[PDB]
Amino acid sequence: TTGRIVAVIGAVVDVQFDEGLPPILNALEVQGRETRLVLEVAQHLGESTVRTIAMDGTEGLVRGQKVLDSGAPIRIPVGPETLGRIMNVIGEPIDERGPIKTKQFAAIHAEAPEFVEMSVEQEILVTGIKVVDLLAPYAKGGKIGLFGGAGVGKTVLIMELINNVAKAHGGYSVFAGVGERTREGNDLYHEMIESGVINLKDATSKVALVYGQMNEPPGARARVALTGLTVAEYFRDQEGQDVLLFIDNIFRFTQAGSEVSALLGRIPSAVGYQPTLATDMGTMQERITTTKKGSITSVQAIYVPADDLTDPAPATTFAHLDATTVLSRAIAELGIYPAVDPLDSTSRIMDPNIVGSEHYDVARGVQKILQDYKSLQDILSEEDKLTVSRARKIQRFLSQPFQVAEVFTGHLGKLVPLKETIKGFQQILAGEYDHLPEQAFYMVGPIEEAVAKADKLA
Amino acid sequence: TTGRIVAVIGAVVDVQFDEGLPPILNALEVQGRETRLVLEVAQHLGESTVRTIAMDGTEGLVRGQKVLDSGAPIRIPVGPETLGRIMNVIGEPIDERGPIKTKQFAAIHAEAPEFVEMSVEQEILVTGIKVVDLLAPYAKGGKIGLFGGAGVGKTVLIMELINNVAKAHGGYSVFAGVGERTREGNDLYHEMIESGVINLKDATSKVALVYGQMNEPPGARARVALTGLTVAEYFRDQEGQDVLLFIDNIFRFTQAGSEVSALLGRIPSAVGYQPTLATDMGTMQERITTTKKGSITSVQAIYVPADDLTDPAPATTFAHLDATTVLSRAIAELGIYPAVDPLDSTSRIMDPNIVGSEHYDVARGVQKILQDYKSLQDIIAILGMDELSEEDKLTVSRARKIQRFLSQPFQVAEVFTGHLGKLVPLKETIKGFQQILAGEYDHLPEQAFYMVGPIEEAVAKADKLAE
Amino acid sequence: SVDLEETGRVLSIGDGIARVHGLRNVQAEEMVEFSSGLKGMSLNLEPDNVGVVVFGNDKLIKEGDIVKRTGAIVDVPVGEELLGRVVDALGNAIDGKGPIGSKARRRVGLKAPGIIPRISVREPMQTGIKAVDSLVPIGRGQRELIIGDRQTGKTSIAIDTIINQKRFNDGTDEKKKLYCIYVAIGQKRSTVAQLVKRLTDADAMKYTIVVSATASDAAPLQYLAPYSGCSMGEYFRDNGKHALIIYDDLSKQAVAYRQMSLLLRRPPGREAYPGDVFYLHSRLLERAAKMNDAFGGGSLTALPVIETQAGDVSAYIPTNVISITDGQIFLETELFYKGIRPAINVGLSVSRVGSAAQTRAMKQVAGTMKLELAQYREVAAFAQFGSDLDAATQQLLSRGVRLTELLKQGQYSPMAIEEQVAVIYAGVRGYLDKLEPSKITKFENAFLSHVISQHQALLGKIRTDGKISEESDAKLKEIVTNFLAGFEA
Ligand SMILES: Nc1ncnc2c1ncn2[C@@H]1O[C@H](COP(=O)(O)OP(=O)(O)NP(=O)(O)O)[C@@H](O)[C@H]1O
Ligand SMILES: Nc1ncnc2c1ncn2[C@@H]1O[C@H](COP(=O)(O)OP(=O)(O)NP(=O)(O)O)[C@@H](O)[C@H]1O
Ligand SMILES: [Cl-]
Ligand SMILES: [Mg+2]
Ligand SMILES: [Mg+2]
Repeated sequence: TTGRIVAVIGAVVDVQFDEGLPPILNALEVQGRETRLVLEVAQHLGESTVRTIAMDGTEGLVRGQKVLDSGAPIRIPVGPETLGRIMNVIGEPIDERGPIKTKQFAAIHAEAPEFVEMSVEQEILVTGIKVVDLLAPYAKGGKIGLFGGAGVGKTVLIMELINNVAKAHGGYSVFAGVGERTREGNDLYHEMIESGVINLKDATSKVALVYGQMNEPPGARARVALTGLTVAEYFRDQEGQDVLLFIDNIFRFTQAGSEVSALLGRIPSAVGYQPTLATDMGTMQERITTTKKGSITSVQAIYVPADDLTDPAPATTFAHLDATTVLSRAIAELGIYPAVDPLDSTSRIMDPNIVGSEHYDVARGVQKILQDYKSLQDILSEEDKLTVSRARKIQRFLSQPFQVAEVFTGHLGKLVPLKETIKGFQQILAGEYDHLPEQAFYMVGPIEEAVAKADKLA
Repeated sequence: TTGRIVAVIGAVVDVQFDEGLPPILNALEVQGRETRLVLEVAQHLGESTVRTIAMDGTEGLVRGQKVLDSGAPIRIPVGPETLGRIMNVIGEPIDERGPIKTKQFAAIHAEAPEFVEMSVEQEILVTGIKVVDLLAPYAKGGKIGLFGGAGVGKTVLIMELINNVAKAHGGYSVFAGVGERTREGNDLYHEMIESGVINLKDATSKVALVYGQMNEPPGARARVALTGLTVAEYFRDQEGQDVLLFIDNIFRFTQAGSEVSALLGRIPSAVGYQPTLATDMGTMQERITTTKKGSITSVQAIYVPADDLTDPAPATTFAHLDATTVLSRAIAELGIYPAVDPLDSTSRIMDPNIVGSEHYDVARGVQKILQDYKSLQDIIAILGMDELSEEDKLTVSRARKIQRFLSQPFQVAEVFTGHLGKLVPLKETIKGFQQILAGEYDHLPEQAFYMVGPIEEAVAKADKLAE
Repeated sequence: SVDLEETGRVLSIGDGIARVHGLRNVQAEEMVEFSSGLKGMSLNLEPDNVGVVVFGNDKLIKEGDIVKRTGAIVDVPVGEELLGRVVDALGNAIDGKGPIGSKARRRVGLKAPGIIPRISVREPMQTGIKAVDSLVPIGRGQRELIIGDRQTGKTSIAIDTIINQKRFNDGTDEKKKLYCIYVAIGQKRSTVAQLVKRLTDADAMKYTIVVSATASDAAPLQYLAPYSGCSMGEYFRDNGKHALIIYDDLSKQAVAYRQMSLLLRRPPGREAYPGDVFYLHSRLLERAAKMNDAFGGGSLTALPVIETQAGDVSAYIPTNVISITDGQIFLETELFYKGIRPAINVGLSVSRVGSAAQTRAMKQVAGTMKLELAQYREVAAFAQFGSDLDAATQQLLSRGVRLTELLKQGQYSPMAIEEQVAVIYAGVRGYLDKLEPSKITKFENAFLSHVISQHQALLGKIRTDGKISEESDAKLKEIVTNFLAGFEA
């Protein structure tokens, strides 16, 4: 039934009802508005009144304006039609290509999978990339910390992970812009079009886009991660896929939560963060997990405030991360692509029990020899000079040309399967390609192309 | 109209009116008091009631006690008959020389000069203080701010400026003693009678004193700053004359606001201050200015709680100033008086188009050699002097001599130093730091530059230290 | 009778907050009118009253004063009539040069353009400062934060940027013309008087709109002043043209907005600011944008200012505006007094747009210079503490000190792109490697006057060809090496 607005303070609207009050987390539509204004319920204050957080600007609202209970949380379009489309936190299309014509409507507030549903199997999401799969592999239904700023192929790494996982595993992806810069929302959209991961003319789109832009209120940026998470929950639950969920930025999810908590009048915790910081994180992160149907793996952009790892935001987030992908400018300026720091990037599933025995020992040799090279850079014997030649070739062979960067660069993109990556670096450490030169390993797919490059240039 | 007191909690007093409710800023006169007790209306609470703050102590006040409304804000004496006399916040004599013999009064609250009234002249005002004139010189008709922590030489500096600038000055002056020491008011008052700046007999007095010291409650300290500048506002506009407006200490205006802010029913802002810090500072500081109609050269002492310049009070004050002299406890601790920070004090007029390139290039050369030395200090304390290059330990030796040549014995500070007071002209200041930069006194020892006036005294003192 | 729907009465007034009984039909953020003439924005709609922030001195508002609606649209005048006028927060003139002859008007509070109306930032926005245009390049549409402590040169960067636009606005090419808007929030009037005199002296005011909410003006006028000026810049953006806006500064705007939020009793968070302080600045800054051809092709470029405290860039309000903006120009106190002026930290300053907002002339020398400075900044910590150093590090240490001195620059003299690349090129190809490091700033100032005076045709080649060609390489090589031996003697 229709309830009345009894107070408006910034983006915090109080709504009175008569017959039946809506529960917490329900979406309320405001009547007599030109654009759609959703109010999410937060607190039952008492005396038939509820406190809500507005998902859009509250300018123009009068005391006594009609507010209609939808009878459920924020329900948003889910399906294959979401792929190649941009939607806001409340499900509306913001790419101006008409309504998103799906045959389901999923709620964004959904309980995490039960204990019985949990997959005890420690599986490995084969990304395709050599730097990742060898040294910092992505666990299925896990979370990965994507460190490093922009201008080091961050958006290019995202697009290739969408490209490669859609090919091999047959799993689509989702991008959740939690506090998206509207300029960079434009750039990511059109770069995905030009590469091929988005397709505007036919339905071969490999990503659903969900933007909660920075100029929107705290309510918007708080819940937009849950909206994109629900789009991924369709592909996992209903169609059994191993899904990707890109969240950018996870600190802005924490930040938006800290803003909402403040607006509602809750007393802050240490360092100004909301007292519900661990739960706000936990209720979101526990949905990103493996089930019997499939999985939702998630790459998450980590911003570390004040370069302090012990700050509440990073510390609470690292409880959920199964791995780290550290982008670097020092790696980029030496001509290596992707721009991943091999020693800094690590994984929990990097274990001889979890992944292969041959996987763990060969990758350990690369981690050893790269540090031995970094020791010798400060400065030799037969073993020292042999490692310097191999370690440089290991740094070259870690680089890879991407399918996303074909029109960007010119060179052809190559998806490298798992065991090709194991065998390739193993033969370099064993010393089978000590005869061949160094430049063959620069920008290649598997090690067969490096030998083919050596056979052609001879 | 008549009202009645309904609450008294410290300096904050609530008053209820049956019929005529008085507006904000109006002075209310409390009846049944031996001495005069003003209450300025700060807020309107509702239910025919207003919240006020007391200009004197509230002890003795009873609920239901009668209060009359003046129908105007606090109106004080203005005109040349104020000269030589000591006023308080509400415009009464505290010097015991009869009433202030004038028939014209001005309200302490008033709108600040408009944008069209602003001037853009900024010629140098040479103090005779080496560090100030060299690195961050003051301008005539310009706003000057003396920052510093507790006990680093803000008052000793402001009195020396009165000694050097105010005595050799044709126009009038105003010293606003806001929330500092009654002892220092006594010291100044009788020192100016000695020098003939105040004259008890004839009407030739240049300075008009206004005092609301730390013995007074917050209402006095929150408004006596305004009282003092309203005297200077008359000498600006109506006369048309160069006024010197000394204030000591203008932090106390903002501090007095923070003392009552809790009792006015306000949520506190960062570091315990009132939310209305910058807006309350703004409507006060914007009045302290030079306009088309008259020139004010305003020197303001600014206290810095816990020696933290990031504190909301001093942090907000910076933007209101054309020249800033920041003092440090770290520098005073080493005996370097005046303890000015050469890598923190600044001015608008420090430009090669205003003070000439020869001045400018020496001032930056002094800041560079000091700034380069500041980074080294911490490195060469551990790793030792002998690891430095010969170019570096040249710049270390020169920096340490330059630090000492920035020090100066004031006349007002003769009782602390034990050295005779010295005034250094701008020409000999620039030449002094020019020669030390070039290396013309590398042969001379370190301590000869410490606590001397011109560069010549260093050469003479260097020969004295031989035996 | 009493109309409690369209009018009301004041219950309490104090600290620029008026609680108003009645006013049932008022909207959120709606401007109402008090009995004494003063206006007021309805920020808190509560059940029993309206919390109205007062626009001016609140001695004129009393208890039982009639607050009235007037259906007042909150807007400011916009057009070309504001160009060269100093106005207040609501677009009223404060320069005393009559009224504004404005025709169109625009609401102060409007949403930014979404994803679709924009295009990537391609057009460069030239500041004239070498360290900015080369290493921290800004583009039309971009939002570049100027940040640093008090007295670090924050405004100076904005002023030279405005002064740099005279050559484009005097030229015939309408595409390069950039109109300017300076917004002063919380400053004193004599500072703004000096600032308009500075711009008039450089003949900059004929294309510059100055919006000024000073310290004596009430908090709501400081709160609105950036938004008012933003609407002025949007008209140029929408109607084909390009615009530049300076918010000086958002720190002082946040304090004004905090005052209102604390006295309206909204919950105080970190540093006593409200939960919507990020929502505040992100709303403002997002309205700066690079439009595509369909909606116009125009642009609005934001240069916000943020005063840090003791270099704490992690403070709440600096943390907000850093993350919102496309890039940052970090100014530091230690660099300023070291001789680095403008005192821009190269290592920490960043432009996320980058090369896309540069010409090929600048793009050639900038990438090479950026790399060599990175090689220096690692090695520079043991520059003095070395002596017995190998030739590899001695090359980086020598070259790096030379290049740092070329980043130094005078105030009020913004340079053309062809003049900058010539100076950087001398450093990159290493003609100044044996020159004494202390005499580079003086060397450059005379060298710049010489190449402008005599070799005016040479600067024409670099601007026409879009690079330093082999002909210019050899021609410039002769001019440096002869001037170098003559100057150092
Ligand atoms: N120029 C100077 N020469 C010699 N001694 C000085 C000088 N300046 C300050 N001192 C010494 O330090 C004391 C403090 O100076 P004063 O000017 O009272 O500091 P202040 O900053 O005004 N303190 P406060 O107002 O309490 O915050 C003086 O009384 C002297 O003993
Ligand atoms: N490139 C430069 N070369 C020489 N002097 C400069 C330069 N840039 C700034 N200055 C000087 O440095 C001082 C401070 O510059 P300003 O632009 O006022 O910085 P600011 O941080 O905006 N000041 P404030 O707003 O008071 O904190 C002025 O006196 C300028 O003349
Ligand atoms: Cl000079
Ligand atoms: Mg003192
Ligand atoms: Mg400034």
